[PDB]
Amino acid sequence: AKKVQAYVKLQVAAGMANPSPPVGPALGQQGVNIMEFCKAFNAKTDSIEKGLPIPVVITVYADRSFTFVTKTPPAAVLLKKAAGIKSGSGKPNKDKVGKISRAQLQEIAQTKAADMTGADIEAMTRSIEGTARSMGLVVED
Amino acid sequence: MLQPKRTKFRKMHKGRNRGLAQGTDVSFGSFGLKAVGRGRLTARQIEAARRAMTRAVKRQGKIWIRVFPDKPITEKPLAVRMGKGKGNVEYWVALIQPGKVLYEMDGVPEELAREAFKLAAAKLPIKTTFVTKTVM
Amino acid sequence: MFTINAEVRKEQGKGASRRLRAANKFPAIIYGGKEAPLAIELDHDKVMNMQAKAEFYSEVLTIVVDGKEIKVKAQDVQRHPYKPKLQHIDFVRA
Amino acid sequence: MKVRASVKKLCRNCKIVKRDGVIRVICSAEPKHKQRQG
RNA sequence: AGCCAGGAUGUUGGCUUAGAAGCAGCCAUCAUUUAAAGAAAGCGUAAUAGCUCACUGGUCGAGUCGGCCUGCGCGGAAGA
Ligand SMILES: [Mg+2]
Ligand SMILES: [Mg+2]
Ligand SMILES: [Mg+2]
Ligand SMILES: [Mg+2]
Ligand SMILES: [Zn+2]
Repeated sequence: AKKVQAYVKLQVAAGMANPSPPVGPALGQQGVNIMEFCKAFNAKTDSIEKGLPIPVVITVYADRSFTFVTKTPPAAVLLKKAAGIKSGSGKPNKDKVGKISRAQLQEIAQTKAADMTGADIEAMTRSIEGTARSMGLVVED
Repeated sequence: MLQPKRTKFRKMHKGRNRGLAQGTDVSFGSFGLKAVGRGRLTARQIEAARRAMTRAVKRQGKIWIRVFPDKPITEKPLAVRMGKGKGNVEYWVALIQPGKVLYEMDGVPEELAREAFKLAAAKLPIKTTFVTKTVM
Repeated sequence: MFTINAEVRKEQGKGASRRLRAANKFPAIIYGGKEAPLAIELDHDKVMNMQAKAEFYSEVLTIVVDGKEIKVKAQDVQRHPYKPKLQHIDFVRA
Repeated sequence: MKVRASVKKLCRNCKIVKRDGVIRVICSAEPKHKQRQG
């Protein structure tokens, strides 16, 4: 939290560490490694699950590798398994596509003790309510 | 393109286009494009403009066209003497006096109706101005 | 509440009304009631902006000719053929 | 530069100027916008 | 007007996405931290973006903005 000094995010899912197909060559280049992308990967990946996507810091000064404490899996990641489709768009607005509910995704994004906006926690409730409306589902609030 | 589907006679005396225009009020839509000058609009003219505006607004709102050709214009081709009969109708025009509302429109933002009319205007041989509907 | 000032017309017909408009006043008229109609002359700019507000055509306006106050409603306009301006107005004394 | 009867701002960085008797467009952002002879 | 700041969070936006993280794509155009900030302004990367903007704080200290009716001009205008 100072300025620009290393940080990116190009992955797929925590249940396959280091992937070469989607991100490939561009995950280790500037004091960052395509091999070491697993040690601090599983410093607490499996400790919870290998079924949720998560990007992370990098932080570099010229040192051998890089230190990058992590945080949340997004809230668009938790609409494939826990709140409907696995495609997402469908036909986003020609027809309502799919539906959800206020209870669904409440706790799934209320757990966020490492991200969110709204001292009032009912606020960052509706401040996750849209990563489901980004695919124009249906309001079963 | 516009033209009479049929007419009592093939050709008209050239005539003159004196006078001020009947049909001077935006009387069908919210906005109009009004003739400020005198002259002839030709069907291609009317149509070129009509397209211009229609596409500006896309499949939105509605349009009316107040003027309609009905005046047949003949010409003589090259390499022909004078006389030997009145020439052959080649196209149609509408006589436009100053004041004529030409096209009306509604179902769109004023600003858009302006843009749209600005564009159609450029296709027209005569000066025009933006007008608006009025009580009374 | 709409207040229009007006002299009466010392002369009439085409020549005079043209001369009026040339001078940025235009002619108008008042009638209805049992009184005779009144050949009126209004200043252009002032009456113009007034009639821009729709209320002008619905409200009862008050015309003012030498001191006296006439209560009227706009009955008809004759606008210019293509310019933002008025050529004539009918007022209904009501 | 582009020379012709109608000359116009094209970007927000366009500027219109008169130098001698001649309307010119001057763009700080895009050389293709530079006009003359308006 | 100018100069100093910020321009954020759902959200790297789900997305017929090979890769897009605003960006031809894809539809919607909703949402929270606020002074304000656009699933959107930009030249634009292999994707990050690096960097100015619409917007709103500070500064400054009195005018400023552009449509209407009009007079006279200007460019548009090359020939033996
Ligand atoms: Mg006479
Ligand atoms: Mg010189
Ligand atoms: Mg200022
Ligand atoms: Mg000239
Ligand atoms: Zn420019």
